[PDB]
Amino acid sequence: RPTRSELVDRFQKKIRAGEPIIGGGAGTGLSAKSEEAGDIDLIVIYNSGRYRMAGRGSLAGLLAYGNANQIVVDMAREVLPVVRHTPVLAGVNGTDPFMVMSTFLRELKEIGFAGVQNFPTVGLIDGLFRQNLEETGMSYAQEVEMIAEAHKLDLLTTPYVFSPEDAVAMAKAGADILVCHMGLTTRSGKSMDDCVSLINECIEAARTIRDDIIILSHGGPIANPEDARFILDSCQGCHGFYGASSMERLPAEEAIRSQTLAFKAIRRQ
Amino acid sequence: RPTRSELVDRFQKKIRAGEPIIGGGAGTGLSAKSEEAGDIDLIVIYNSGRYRMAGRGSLAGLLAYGNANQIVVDMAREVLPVVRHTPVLAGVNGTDPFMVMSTFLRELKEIGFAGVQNFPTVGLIDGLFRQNLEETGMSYAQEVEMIAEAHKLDLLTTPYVFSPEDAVAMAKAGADILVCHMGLTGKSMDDCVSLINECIEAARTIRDDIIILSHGGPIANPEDARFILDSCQGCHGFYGASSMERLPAEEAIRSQTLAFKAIRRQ
Amino acid sequence: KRPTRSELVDRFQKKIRAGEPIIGGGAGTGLSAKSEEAGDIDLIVIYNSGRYRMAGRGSLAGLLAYGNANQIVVDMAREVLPVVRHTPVLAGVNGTDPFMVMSTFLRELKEIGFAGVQNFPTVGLIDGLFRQNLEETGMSYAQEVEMIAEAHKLDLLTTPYVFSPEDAVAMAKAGADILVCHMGLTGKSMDDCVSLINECIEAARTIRDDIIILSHGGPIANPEDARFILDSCQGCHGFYGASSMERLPAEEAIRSQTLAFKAIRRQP
Amino acid sequence: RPTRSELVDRFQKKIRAGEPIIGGGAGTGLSAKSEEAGDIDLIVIYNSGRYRMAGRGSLAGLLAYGNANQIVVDMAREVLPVVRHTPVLAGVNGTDPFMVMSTFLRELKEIGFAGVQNFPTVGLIDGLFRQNLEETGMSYAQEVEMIAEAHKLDLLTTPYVFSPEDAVAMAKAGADILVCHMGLTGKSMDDCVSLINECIEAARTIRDDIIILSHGGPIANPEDARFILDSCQGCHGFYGASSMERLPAEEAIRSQTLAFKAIRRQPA
Amino acid sequence: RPTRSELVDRFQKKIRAGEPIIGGGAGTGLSAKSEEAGDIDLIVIYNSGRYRMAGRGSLAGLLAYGNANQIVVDMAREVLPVVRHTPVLAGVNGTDPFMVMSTFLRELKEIGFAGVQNFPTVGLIDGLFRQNLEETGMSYAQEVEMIAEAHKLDLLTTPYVFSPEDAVAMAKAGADILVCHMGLTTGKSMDDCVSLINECIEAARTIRDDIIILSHGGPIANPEDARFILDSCQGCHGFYGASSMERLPAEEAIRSQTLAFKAIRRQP
Amino acid sequence: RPTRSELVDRFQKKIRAGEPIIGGGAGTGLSAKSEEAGDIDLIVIYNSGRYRMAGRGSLAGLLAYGNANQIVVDMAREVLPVVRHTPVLAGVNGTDPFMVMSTFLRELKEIGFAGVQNFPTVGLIDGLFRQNLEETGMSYAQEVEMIAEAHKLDLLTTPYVFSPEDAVAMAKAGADILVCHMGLTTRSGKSMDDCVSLINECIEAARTIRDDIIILSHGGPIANPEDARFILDSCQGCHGFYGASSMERLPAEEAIRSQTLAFKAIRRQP
Ligand SMILES: [Cl-]
Ligand SMILES: [Cl-]
Ligand SMILES: [Cl-]
Ligand SMILES: [Cl-]
Ligand SMILES: [Cl-]
Ligand SMILES: [Cl-]
Repeated sequence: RPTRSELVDRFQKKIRAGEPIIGGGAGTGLSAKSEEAGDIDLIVIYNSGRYRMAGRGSLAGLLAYGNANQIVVDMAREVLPVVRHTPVLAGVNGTDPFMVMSTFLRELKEIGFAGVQNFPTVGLIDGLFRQNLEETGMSYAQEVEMIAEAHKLDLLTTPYVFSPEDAVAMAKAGADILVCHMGLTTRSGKSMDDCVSLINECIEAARTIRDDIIILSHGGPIANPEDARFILDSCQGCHGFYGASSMERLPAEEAIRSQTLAFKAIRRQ
Repeated sequence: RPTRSELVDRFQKKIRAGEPIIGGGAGTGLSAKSEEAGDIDLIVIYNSGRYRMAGRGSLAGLLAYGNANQIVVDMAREVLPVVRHTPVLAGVNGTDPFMVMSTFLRELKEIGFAGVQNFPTVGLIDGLFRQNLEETGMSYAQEVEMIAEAHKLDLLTTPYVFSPEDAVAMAKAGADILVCHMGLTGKSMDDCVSLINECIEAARTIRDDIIILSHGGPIANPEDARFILDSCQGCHGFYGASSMERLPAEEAIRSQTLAFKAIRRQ
Repeated sequence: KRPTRSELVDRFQKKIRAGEPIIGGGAGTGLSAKSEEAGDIDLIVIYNSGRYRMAGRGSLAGLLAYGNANQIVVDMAREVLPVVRHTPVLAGVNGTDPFMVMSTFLRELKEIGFAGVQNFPTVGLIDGLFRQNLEETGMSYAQEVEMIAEAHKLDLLTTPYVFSPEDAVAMAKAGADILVCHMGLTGKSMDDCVSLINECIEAARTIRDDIIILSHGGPIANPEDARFILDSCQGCHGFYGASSMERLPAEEAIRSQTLAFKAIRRQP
Repeated sequence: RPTRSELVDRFQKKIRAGEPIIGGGAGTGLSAKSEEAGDIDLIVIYNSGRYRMAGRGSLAGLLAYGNANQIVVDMAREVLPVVRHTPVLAGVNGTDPFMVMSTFLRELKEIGFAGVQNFPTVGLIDGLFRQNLEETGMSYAQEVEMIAEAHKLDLLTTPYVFSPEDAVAMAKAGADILVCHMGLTGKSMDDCVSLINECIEAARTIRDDIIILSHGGPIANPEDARFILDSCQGCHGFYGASSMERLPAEEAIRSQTLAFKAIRRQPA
Repeated sequence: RPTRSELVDRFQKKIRAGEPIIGGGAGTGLSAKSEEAGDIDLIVIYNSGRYRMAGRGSLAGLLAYGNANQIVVDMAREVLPVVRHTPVLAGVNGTDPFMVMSTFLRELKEIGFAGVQNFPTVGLIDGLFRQNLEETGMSYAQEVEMIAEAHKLDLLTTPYVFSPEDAVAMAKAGADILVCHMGLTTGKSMDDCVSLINECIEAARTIRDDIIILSHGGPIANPEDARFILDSCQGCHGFYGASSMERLPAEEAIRSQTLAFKAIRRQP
Repeated sequence: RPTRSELVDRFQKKIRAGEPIIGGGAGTGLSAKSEEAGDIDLIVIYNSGRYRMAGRGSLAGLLAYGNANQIVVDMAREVLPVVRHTPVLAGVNGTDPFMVMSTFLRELKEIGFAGVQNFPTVGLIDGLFRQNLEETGMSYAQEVEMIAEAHKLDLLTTPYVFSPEDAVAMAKAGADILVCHMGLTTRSGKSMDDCVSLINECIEAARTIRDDIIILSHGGPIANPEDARFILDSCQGCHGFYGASSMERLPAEEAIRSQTLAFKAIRRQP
């Protein structure tokens, strides 16, 4: 059972060899197993993965359709056993008012997760609704604290950050990896130029605290291996990419559909 | 909500147009959704689908790892809402000692299922163990009785049959579609042609209008299914679960993962 | 015989004609509901945010991934329905729930003994790009409108929150009996509220002239404020309170009583 | 998090200042939070609290309507996170034949409860029915044993006692506080004074420094508690539950509802 | 599937033939199955049966160790499928404050129960505690109302009665069978039972001449005791047994079998 | 609370004194309590116990009517608190794809079980169905691994074996007791002669790994004490008997039926 330090050494080794760190979301055990088979560097499981693999939108994991934290424990039964040599992280809902994080994080460690991520995250929420949440005890600060406690438990931490300010707070928390989240994936949101600017801004910020933080990109217009490649070319300090919808949903969806059509096409002589 | 008779017309019209009826298993909402996008004729959900998509073996669905009938109800929540114009059937564990068929089949229909299939089925089990089950109250006969009650409740019924005897028993229960299960993936392709034909001849002694699908054994792919259509004139299609959702999903996620892992800075 | 939807509407219209305001209440516990009925409230609505406010958490906890809202409302029915003897109790339904079959769940709620439904939790409370993304990916207010339309076909009393003239039209066309004009988290100025409520009233009226209109939210915090809205918004017939009805009164009373017991002293 | 001894010292310091110890029952997180907002000295949660805040009777917590010990674990997530500087105790059903008492108490400590009380308690049950319970393994002695075990785990213990004999057993068990229980909030005030004084005298035969609170029967309000303080020299406070949260919340929600129903718009 | 009317006919026919009606409590599927094998006339299932078959005391079913009404529903799947031609009744907790009686009785009928009995019953509770329960909405009168509503749904009803007053109340409710409950088995003297049962028969006859009357409880522990009562109480038509029917036989048989296996020795 | 070593020493002391070890299945708390009342040597609880006590067939515990591993945890509450001085073992479904053995076995130990047994077991399954299960991640060898791990946690292990090969595997895993399982209890199954041969072969196979391993008989036509005694007579290294259907189901069934008849037989006097 590798330590956090060993995992961070594993990654920084690949980074020095010019190899990207790719993390993936798994919503089913088959997803997890297939991602391991493609030599994925780390796998994360959250409620959104389930909902995604149910054919629903990713943002379904942020709303009142189920308890995120209880769903992730339930999903562990499906996923952990079929993954044999790849670290699996738990998406933790850090603002859960009915969870004691310290206890829950220990529980996740004993279940077998290598680490955690803050997901669902209020960082995806904007507007006056976001402001009210921050004002009434459902703030990103609480996610930051959750990451800090996880770090103190020697769990790997790969938190989503949406700004330099977030990048700092999570650096100071002891985050091993920062996933710069650009927004929901797939001309609605951020330009590719905006992503470049923000990601570089977060890199410079992160580094004010610590020069050896690993920084990966996720979301908005970064939708496919070529988009991920453009970020690696554009942002020097960025060394990889986290994908969930890109990794498991769209591929499966295409393949199942193509296969169905193929059977449907056969005719008798 | 289309009636059973409407669904049977739809299928019999496609058969007369020379089109195969293809049925599919969905272990996830995404599976069902993508099978509908591929214009599948019907979708069936059951525990084994869920376990396949968890990356376990199909037969995990037959063992003491969960209650099949409770799982299919839970899966209804994930699948039924994302399927818009395709009938969805419930795999029902007919030997369940703690179920009341009547009340349960009535529940599945209220929930929105278009029909039922006998799965998990003791018909996959063989040997002394199968004989012990048959003798101690867990018989395929009970799965036949379940399909009969389903029929009396005007549910579409697409049961698995394993022999001419099964095919007859199920034909009499009022089965709309007989899926000839060639069993454990083994039978040679030729053995399958001969047994499927025997079941068709058996079915046809009860009534001439029953729809017959193939599944299982070496029938792994579209050209295998085609081969059975060519060899068994009374056979009108194919049902696939593992072939439809598992191997395609598996291979696509792996390849996608590798494409992400293979990117390099310029 | 429990009253029919028509009979409740008749009951409310009769009070409106007498110049009595219609007061709707949120109940998060059975004691809340019972106490509201004791104060002659006209209707009671129960949902997760009620439970959570009575657990001392923020209202908006009911909108996030801390539980399944639609399961919780069903769980709450045994706490409330039995202690409410002659007042309609409605269920907040989460209309965008992807794992709900709408028609069967509404039918369930009717069989359980609910008189009606409201759309809560609601995406109407959500703004910005996040709302736009939700709207674009299957979690639209339009789904809540459809939920209400189906509830209406089942002859459930419907009392949806609306946040705009657009919402008011959509819900009015769905067959809403009562529109609750929600001004945001209990923000908008009082003048802003007068304007928007009047706009919602106008919007509802382009569809049907007999819809019952209640205010809620934003700065409308107390009887005086509700009355101001009544004076200012002639087509408004009342008020829906949740936080103002159960949380604040309970909080202040329990604090006071604790202090009262602590202040006791032996004679000496 | 303060230790058992740190809490007892705190109480004795108050007592030396001539200030009574007020204990409160809480059935919801809002109740707990409001009790802490009034600087209550300790909070105790259990099923009867939940049930009273659901509008039902206190004695509902004693019968086959739920599993007490599971309920109190469930209530922990509602109450513990919103209480910041007040000890919270768990009512434990000490005769529960499916609980392993030592494991359960351990779990409660780990969860973050400061201590325990024997509730539900068979001490409220009398007559032949009680005799049968005592003879068939549902005895008050098992509740005494549970408090003994709780005390060995350094949990604060605040048991109900119904007689001087109960007072000695719990004193001998290591109880920190004895709550003299006079019945459902029956006995006259004078009867209560004699019984409490009998319990104080019996407890004192074991330890001089045990804290004694009154609860129940005709002790309904602060004036009543005061009377007991005046009448019972060795008594140093009061535990309230029904009087602390149900009656206050009830009356407050009713009045607020009436205030809203009383509003009248200006003439048209 | 037999109607209530048909079962009562079936029973009266046996009575006219001089056969006693024997009812049994079943706490497991095997119990029910074995009781049918022995030509039991009816089977009633409830929490205490489960709990006795778990090795606990009968009175565990009355206290806060679980929800009785939820348990009877969970037991249905264990029992109903293995009973092929005997009526199975549900013990309903009639004072359950979280139960909606009309919908719950309807649920039970759908599931396939032939009838109901009031169990757990507050009739086993005495003293001031029972007076308190009676005064705060957990009264035998509610159990009477539950049986009345069950009779309206054409469920067979076999209530426990503890007095001539109970016998009249339940007779007027439409009870098909009154079970005269003498208290906890293995209390009342045998003579006290004869008198009370004769009083209940007399009281029931004031309402109707064709009610079926069974004995249960107290010293009525075995076939001989049951026969004594038949001989001593003319209007008594049989016996209901729960602890005597399943628990004691199973206990003794299992212990004997264990010793029989242990007794074996290798032979040279 | 006794250590595994103390339990083994206790059993071995009986054996040395010429007395058989008797193990029993309990599906209810009353059963467990009644078996302890007869000074049974050990008790094992699992879904098939519960299901037999619900009037269903033993093999119902193998099929998709429930999660065996969840059920045995649920049963603990019913049984552990009423057994005061007898080891109680948990049946563990070793091929459960959604269980992590290590953490589950720690839980069971912590919950208060003295040990474990492989039940439900694929050993009861034959034919091509069995072969398929073995080939697709549901093999008896996973049951062996579970026992190996339980042993490493110092849990008492009392697995079922169905062959000499099974006996060797379990012996190497550190099994304290092997239960030679002859098939479903009670013309259909193995003859007594077949049972004698198979048990004697397992005994010798096991003893080549560990001379002092404890061996009990179960199943097939070994239905009553005389049958169990016959096996003692015929299988010299067999030290006792594990009964489940025979220990609780049959005795209770018959006693409840006889009691019911006894009440139905009463009549008023002439
Ligand atoms: Cl409000
Ligand atoms: Cl609200
Ligand atoms: Cl009080
Ligand atoms: Cl009895
Ligand atoms: Cl069997
Ligand atoms: Cl046996």
